[PDB]
Amino acid sequence: AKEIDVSYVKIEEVIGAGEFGEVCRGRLKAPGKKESCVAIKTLKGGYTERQRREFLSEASIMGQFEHPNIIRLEGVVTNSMPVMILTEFMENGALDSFLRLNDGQFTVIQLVGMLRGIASGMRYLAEMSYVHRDLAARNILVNSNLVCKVSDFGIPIRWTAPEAIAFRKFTSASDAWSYGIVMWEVMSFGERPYWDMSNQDVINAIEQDYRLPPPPDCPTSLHQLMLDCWQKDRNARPRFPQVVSALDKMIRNPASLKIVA
Ligand SMILES: CCN1CCC(Nc2ccc3c(c2)/C(=C(\c2ccccc2)c2nc4cc(OC)ccc4[nH]2)C(=O)N3)CC1
Repeated sequence: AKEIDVSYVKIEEVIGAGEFGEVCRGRLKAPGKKESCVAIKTLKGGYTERQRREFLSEASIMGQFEHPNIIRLEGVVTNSMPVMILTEFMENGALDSFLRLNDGQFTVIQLVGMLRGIASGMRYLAEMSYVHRDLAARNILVNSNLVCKVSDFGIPIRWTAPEAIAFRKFTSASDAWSYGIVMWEVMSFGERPYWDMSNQDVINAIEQDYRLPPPPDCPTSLHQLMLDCWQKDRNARPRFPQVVSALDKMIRNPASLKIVA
């Protein structure tokens, strides 16, 4: 629905590499509108015709959404080559590597505001009956004001709920499990979940009631919220409306974030 003329894009600088090509920063400018900043995903010569429709599957599903915590589709370039998806440019890049860079350097309140934006984007996706399946801190992007936005549209054992591993039943409740792992990643400044362990070590521990402990300095009520998301029984996990309001309660009552083991 958003076919964009190729003379309207100036590619400026490579900034990353997604699974099927380079990712660049750039400028978009169409007649009658302001110039804006965009990220540009490309797919260069040499690919199948179902590989092309899977690249562009990202843009079709992404053009469905409109929410301040979901990355925006500016448009596509298909009628020519190279093929392109244009999205919103995100100054502080991926969330896990942004926090490792900034380790120990943001307040609990700021970290909670990140998690509340991600939960809000999750709450909106669940309301539209879209199940993400790949929620992880590496698929959340951060802009100049620290606003967090879910990307990656279109299995990661340690982010995935038990019943989704065993039976391939992927729901919003299994996304809630993945969300609790994102809480842990955020509160541990981008440490890798289950550090040392292998995928089968992780699965064996979970089935045997092991759960990631609180990160150093982590409020007790954030950890409980993680443990609520990690219940074996998928129907006892909080849904995302409940998650966002638990976090809102923390932000209005910041004396509850001072208490720790
Ligand atoms: C498998 C992981 N997923 C994560 C999201 C990727 N898609 C995507 C959509 C829109 C984007 C970026 C990346 C984006 C990036 C970025 C590019 C590639 C990987 C991860 C992030 C970006 N990286 C940056 C690094 C920077 O230096 C620290 C500054 C701004 C950056 N923006 C950016 O600004 N806007 C597809 C791959």
